[PDB]
Amino acid sequence: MELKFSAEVELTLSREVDPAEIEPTVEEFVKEANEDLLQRGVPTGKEGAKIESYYVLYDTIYMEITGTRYLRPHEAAMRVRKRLAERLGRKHRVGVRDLKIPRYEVVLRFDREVTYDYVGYVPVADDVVVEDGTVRLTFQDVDEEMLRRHVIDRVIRLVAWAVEERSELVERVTKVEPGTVVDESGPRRIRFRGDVTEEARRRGWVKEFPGRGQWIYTPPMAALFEVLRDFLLERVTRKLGFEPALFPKLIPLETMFRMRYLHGLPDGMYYVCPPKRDPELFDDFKRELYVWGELNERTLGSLKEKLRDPGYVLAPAQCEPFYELLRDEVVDPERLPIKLYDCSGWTYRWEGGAAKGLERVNEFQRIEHVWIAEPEEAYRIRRELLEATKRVAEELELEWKVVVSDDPFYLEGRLLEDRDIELPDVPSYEFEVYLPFKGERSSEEAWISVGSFNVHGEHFVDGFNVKEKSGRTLFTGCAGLGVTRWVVGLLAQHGFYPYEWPEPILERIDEKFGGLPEVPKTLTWPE
Amino acid sequence: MELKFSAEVELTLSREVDPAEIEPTVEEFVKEANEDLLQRGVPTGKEGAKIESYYVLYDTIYMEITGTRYLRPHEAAMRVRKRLAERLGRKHRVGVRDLKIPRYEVVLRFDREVTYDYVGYVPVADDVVVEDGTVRLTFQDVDEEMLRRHVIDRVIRLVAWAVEERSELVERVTKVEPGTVVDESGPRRIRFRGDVTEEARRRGWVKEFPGRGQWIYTPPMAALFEVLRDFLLERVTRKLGFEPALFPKLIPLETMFRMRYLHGLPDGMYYVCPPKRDPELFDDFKRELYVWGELNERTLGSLKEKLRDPGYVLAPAQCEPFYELLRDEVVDPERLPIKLYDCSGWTYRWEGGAAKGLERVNEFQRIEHVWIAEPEEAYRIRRELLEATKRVAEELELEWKVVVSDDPFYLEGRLLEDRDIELPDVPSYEFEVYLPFKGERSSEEAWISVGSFNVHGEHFVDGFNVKEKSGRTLFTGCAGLGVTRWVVGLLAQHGFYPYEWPEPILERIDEKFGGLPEVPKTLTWPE
RNA sequence: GGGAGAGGUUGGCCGGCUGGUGCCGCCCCGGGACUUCAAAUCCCGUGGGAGGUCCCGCAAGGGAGCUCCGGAGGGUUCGAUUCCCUCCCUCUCCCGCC
RNA sequence: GGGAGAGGUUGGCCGGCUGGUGCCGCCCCGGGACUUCAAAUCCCGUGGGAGGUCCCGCAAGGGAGCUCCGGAGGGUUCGAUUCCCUCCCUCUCCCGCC
Ligand SMILES: Nc1ncnc2c1ncn2[C@@H]1O[C@H](COS(=O)(=O)NC(=O)[C@@H](N)CO)[C@@H](O)[C@H]1O
Ligand SMILES: Nc1ncnc2c1ncn2[C@@H]1O[C@H](COS(=O)(=O)NC(=O)[C@@H](N)CO)[C@@H](O)[C@H]1O
Ligand SMILES: [Pt+2]
Ligand SMILES: [Pt+2]
Ligand SMILES: [Pt+2]
Ligand SMILES: [Pt+2]
Ligand SMILES: [Pt+2]
Ligand SMILES: [Pt+2]
Ligand SMILES: [Pt+2]
Ligand SMILES: [Pt+2]
Ligand SMILES: [Pt+2]
Ligand SMILES: [Pt+2]
Ligand SMILES: [Pt+2]
Ligand SMILES: [Pt+2]
Ligand SMILES: [Pt+2]
Ligand SMILES: [Pt+2]
Ligand SMILES: [Pt+2]
Ligand SMILES: [Pt+2]
Ligand SMILES: [Pt+2]
Ligand SMILES: [Pt+2]
Ligand SMILES: [Pt+2]
Ligand SMILES: [Pt+2]
Ligand SMILES: [Pt+2]
Ligand SMILES: [Pt+2]
Ligand SMILES: [Pt+2]
Ligand SMILES: [Pt+2]
Ligand SMILES: [Pt+2]
Ligand SMILES: [Pt+2]
Ligand SMILES: [Zn+2]
Ligand SMILES: [Zn+2]
Repeated sequence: MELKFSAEVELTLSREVDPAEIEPTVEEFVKEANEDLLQRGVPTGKEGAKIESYYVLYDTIYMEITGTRYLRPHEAAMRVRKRLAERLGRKHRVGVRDLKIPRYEVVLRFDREVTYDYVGYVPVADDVVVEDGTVRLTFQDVDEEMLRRHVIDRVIRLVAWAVEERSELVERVTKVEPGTVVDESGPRRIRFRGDVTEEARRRGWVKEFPGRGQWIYTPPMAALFEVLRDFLLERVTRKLGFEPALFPKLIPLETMFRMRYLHGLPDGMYYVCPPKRDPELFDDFKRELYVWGELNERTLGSLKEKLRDPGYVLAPAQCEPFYELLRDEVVDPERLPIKLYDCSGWTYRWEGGAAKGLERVNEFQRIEHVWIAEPEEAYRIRRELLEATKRVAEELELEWKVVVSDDPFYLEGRLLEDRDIELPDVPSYEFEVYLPFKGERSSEEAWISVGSFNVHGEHFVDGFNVKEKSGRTLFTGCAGLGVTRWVVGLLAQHGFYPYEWPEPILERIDEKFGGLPEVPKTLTWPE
Repeated sequence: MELKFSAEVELTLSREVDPAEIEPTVEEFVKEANEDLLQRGVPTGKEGAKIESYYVLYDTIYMEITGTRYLRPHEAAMRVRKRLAERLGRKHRVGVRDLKIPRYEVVLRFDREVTYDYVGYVPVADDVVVEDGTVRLTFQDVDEEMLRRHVIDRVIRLVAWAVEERSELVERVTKVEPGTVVDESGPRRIRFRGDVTEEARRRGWVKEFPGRGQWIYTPPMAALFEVLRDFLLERVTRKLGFEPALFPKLIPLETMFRMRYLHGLPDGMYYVCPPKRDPELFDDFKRELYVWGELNERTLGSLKEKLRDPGYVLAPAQCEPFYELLRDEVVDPERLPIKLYDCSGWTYRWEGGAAKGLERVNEFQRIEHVWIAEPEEAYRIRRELLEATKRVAEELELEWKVVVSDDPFYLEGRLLEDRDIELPDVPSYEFEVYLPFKGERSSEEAWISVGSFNVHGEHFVDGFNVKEKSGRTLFTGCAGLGVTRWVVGLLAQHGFYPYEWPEPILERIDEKFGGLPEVPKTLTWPE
């Protein structure tokens, strides 16, 4: 892919000028610039920058400057500015007050067939033209900030990526085919065929909440949840010696950005905006509310105006605060490993659609284990964790498989292929549990993931600038257990009649709850 | 306050007309309308509507119609429309195609001195003029929807309220002076003077999280939190027989509206917007992200565009899902009372300011008790709950007071004075705990509220349309314990050295955690 | 089960009429006139539902008035109870099924 | 502690000069010329820091080149090492404090 730049540069002189007196100097400069300055740094076989033309108006000198990857037009402009202004200053007592790039054009010549639909959306350009297997990108009024931040450079990288069809996902990193079953519990005799959501709605173990994806869990359901969770903490989390933590469920949009998670699933998160400072805006709002007496376009639009820009996301990962914890810190193997868990609250995923599954919800509860160590140690914690969980699933008499996770959570986007970092051969494993009411065991939709076990390699260690004293390689990982999910699976397999639930569960129910609590019936509702 | 309406009404005839042929009919109608129709329903001593003038253009008949509270101009317009169109239809073969109110004016004559600053912001009017102790409100282009919804009526109510200076808060409902101490634990000998936030930051029992108002709680802190919470659940919640529930922490803006809570604290909540459906918007976004390589005005603004209108608030009350549960349901005393609690997760309050207190945070943990019963029973649950809590505070060897709560949470706004409903003499009580490091016990800022105990009267029962079979009066109430707060108070009083903590706490720490966990130190951080 | 026919109000699963904002008969209810009483006779209808507004009452509640409803929604028209379209529903017939 | 004075580089807490994009002397480093060797002598300076770009190398890393830095920030000017303002900091003096 040949790549060629052309810029319209404008040098604004300190005062008006009579060009005829100036040109002699510009001509001389330009000629010697093309010969020397704009060939400097260019490798022997290649082309640099040339000032292709110039002209002098009363305020300005206008230049056509062309470039190559070896020397780019604005870098050229930089080399020219300071110099041509010293000459102008010495010869004519005139400087260059400002320098601007009204038009900056880049042409990418392809061997591949290209058309608009191949390219797609091009983020920063004012024009995109595709012709003759060529992409002409034009940028108006280019800031020094764009240039410093290599914004155009990345646009180019993008357009290349978009044309080369790299977007087809077998192109992705994981070494082992997802779906691949590492481990299996053979089938248990099949004890319950009932539909957990429908049955739970029936008996009112959940009542549907007004918001999409959400539910109210009434006491029998909640008692199950409590002990199920407590039993998980006892058998796995606490047994493997993870120490407790309280992590924020409200996560700064910038933490999301550092993780690259924002790049990955921007459409699967909820966004959160806080209120503006000025208390009178809300005095006024309160007034609009009273007068309209409802939420409508007017009041709801007026609400938006009193809000700030979105600065947070309701936490989907559930492990984020941990990288903020280690951020910019330096570790010693005597301080390693670090193993924390958090069971504080609800974790959110926005899925659009019929939200009607109890097995897939927007608001869920999970135990998040999180850890950092040298990578041999790093991968063992995940192994132990898996073995730990397998044993629990057995104690809960559940049918389960462990398979290679289909996609990395923090990998769920692509062009991040831009960096370079050390990654595990198998980033993510899923602990799946069979739900009989969904179909025969062969069917992948009859299994839900009740937990994911991930080694991250160096990914977050890098973005959060976590280092080791020596400089040893550091790895992180997280595992988490959707307890909401484990509950559904327990019901799906063992059914709703409590005396047929697993032993450790009955005991927990009885001791803490004195029997399985009953639905808070009304006359109308439970039905 | 005398009140007088004048409307410019426009009746649009089905076809163009030659007025001279029409006027004879309009004149006749108008004269008889003023005599009969527009005096109907008006009480004997009072004024109705009059059509003060009319004129006929080629498409339209224009009318000046004036009114009083007894008969308002548009009601007049309604009485006129159907009738004048039957006559026009019979005499001229012409109907009234549409009817509009381009200008609708209301004048409120006051005896009180009024100026603009008294009135303040007037929500729906296109003009407000104050002169000669008079407020002229003008509405352009008035929809039938405004009229149906009595929007203007409430504007008037408002402007009256705003002038009558009712806004000064001694005007508020609570019978007993807030601050009033119902009950007290005499001073304990004073065992620790240290500053809990500063000390905790020092030893790294919390690390500061990037977002305003938030923190990471590391294992010793979290272990304390876990057992403290578990001990509360054992001694109060579970002892008084509250049954467990899982309540949504993400609350629909409409639930907020029904509670009247939105009217109350619109500036103390976080707002949440979900993403738009179209997945390509995010394809595009992902692209803008890569190219800019940062969150900035451009990308952050572009993010806003892919978001929907705010439809939720991060739950500040912590009891909201319960009214959604009972909503539109009918209860039987055999089903009463209903007592649930929820310990699911974080509850949010946006306070703007230096967020540096551990005693006042944006993201906190509390146990929420919630209940419904006949009101004698209703108030007992709160009493029991208080007695329950007092005993716990004693077992935790804390200095505590119970005082009349300064403001109702769901009362935190005003003009809701519009309705009529049965309210307790003392809506809210606070359980306050002494923090030595803040000042001498006399100082109210040295006490924080570790819980609030509220009977709501009929307030939510009404707005959520919860009824009883018989029709007996129903009450609700909630209590909640900020466990975050209880932790700070424990430290504030007993200090950071674990062997000097209360007995039931040590035991809980040892059994579950095998000693008090240690800080996950790095080389740099804990410091 | 498939098909065709008849119908559907605002006291009446009453009958009839009507492109003029609904009318006629009969009955029921309520009220009124006539009057020894009774019955007979005659007049009135703001007779059901739904939602606002205003007045009265501490309250339970009472009164005034207005708009909308003709199975439900939509069309035509100046005007639809009336004509046309869609669905709903009752009632009889044919066909097939035992 | 208060006050006043002197100063502050991009090899040198070296000295001097300079409104022309920095220069002079001396020393140090590196490189080069002259040459029996040594020393002497002469020339060169892209000699420190910071950040991009390009090339090379599997890599550790190597090379080319460009922009910015004269205590830190800002002003004037066509041009600031030089002049002016603000803060920082070193060095001496006076005053007061023992
Ligand atoms: N929508 C959902 N409904 C219920 N549980 C869910 C949902 N999304 C995630 N979970 C639970 O959370 C676990 C982790 O989700 S994950 O995307 O696969 N992996 C992660 O988030 C990792 N960061 C570990 O927390 C799942 O295995 C499941 O147990
Ligand atoms: N910003 C905060 N930081 C810490 N705890 C808080 C905060 N806001 C509220 N709480 C806790 O939550 C309790 C209840 O808050 S409240 O406004 O007073 N009352 C309510 O919210 C009631 N609906 C009961 O939940 C407080 O007493 C305190 O224990
Ligand atoms: Pt090339
Ligand atoms: Pt020159
Ligand atoms: Pt071009
Ligand atoms: Pt520039
Ligand atoms: Pt560039
Ligand atoms: Pt640049
Ligand atoms: Pt891809
Ligand atoms: Pt079943
Ligand atoms: Pt309201
Ligand atoms: Pt390794
Ligand atoms: Pt238990
Ligand atoms: Pt009922
Ligand atoms: Pt009046
Ligand atoms: Pt007429
Ligand atoms: Pt007026
Ligand atoms: Pt209208
Ligand atoms: Pt009105
Ligand atoms: Pt209306
Ligand atoms: Pt008020
Ligand atoms: Pt102290
Ligand atoms: Pt990126
Ligand atoms: Pt009562
Ligand atoms: Pt325990
Ligand atoms: Pt260190
Ligand atoms: Pt009205
Ligand atoms: Pt460059
Ligand atoms: Zn995670
Ligand atoms: Zn509450």
